[PDB]
Amino acid sequence: ELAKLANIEKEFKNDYRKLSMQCKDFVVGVLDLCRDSEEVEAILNGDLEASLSRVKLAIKYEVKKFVAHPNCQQQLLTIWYENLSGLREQTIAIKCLVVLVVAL
Amino acid sequence: TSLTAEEERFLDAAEYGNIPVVRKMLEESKTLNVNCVDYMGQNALQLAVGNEHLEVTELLLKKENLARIGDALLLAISKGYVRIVEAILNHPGFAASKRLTLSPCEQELQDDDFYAYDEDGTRFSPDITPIILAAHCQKYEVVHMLLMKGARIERPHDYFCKCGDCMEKQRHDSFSHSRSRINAYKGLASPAYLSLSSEDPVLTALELSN
Repeated sequence: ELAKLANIEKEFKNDYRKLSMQCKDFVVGVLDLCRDSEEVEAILNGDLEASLSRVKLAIKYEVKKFVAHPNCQQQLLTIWYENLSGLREQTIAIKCLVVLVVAL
Repeated sequence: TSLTAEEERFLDAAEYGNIPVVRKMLEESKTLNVNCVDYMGQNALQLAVGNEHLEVTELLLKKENLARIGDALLLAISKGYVRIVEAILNHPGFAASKRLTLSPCEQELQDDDFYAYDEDGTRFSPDITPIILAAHCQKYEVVHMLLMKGARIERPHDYFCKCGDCMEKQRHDSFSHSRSRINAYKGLASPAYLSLSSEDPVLTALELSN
């Protein structure tokens, strides 16, 4: 809402953009404090009672530091390799062998 | 407001540092539980150590049953206090066990309230031992006291050791394991630990940087 009023006012341009930074830094400062994996998997998707709903909603609003934080990146990486799990730390030669085998 | 009036007359005299008003109520020895809950859920020792009252702390440890001497210890190492830490380590029930060495989560089955703060969770992360917390805050006097008692940080294993203990902690909660490794290396890579833990420290600093 603040980031859309910034494009409609254009004279109080810097003030709404100064308030949107507080609205983003609150979320990043909450994200920092989580310790167990249950707290991370309670923040990144909402109340259930995958499906990464808050992350897919933070793409639309472009909150870059909420997605570029390590506590979200490790949760995305454990989905990006969700059955391979030994290729997660290998050389680029082993990765090129994979794409050559699949392309063949 | 579950507490009685003797509870308030005890708690406020503890949190203000009245040596006679607390000495008289422990000497009266009538209708008083040393455990209590005030506001957030303060203890006797948690209140008495949060502002540096050594004379009260020498008296509260005279009784046998205090259930929260672990969070007074972490709160005292988190601050600069040294003589309070000497008093807490001088306690007999704390000393004659592997309590220095064990993490609160890995300390036992851990149903006791020994490292417990309030009711929700331990003050800090459950992986943090006292010697690691001393090395984070860089208190050179506390590290020497804890190293004389016999607590040394254990080096974490290699990235893919594949030992039974490492796999079991990896199959459940990968994230807390990866966080605990960084807490251990933040403990080891500090000038407090490096200077007072081993002989020839410049070589182990050059080696740990690798």
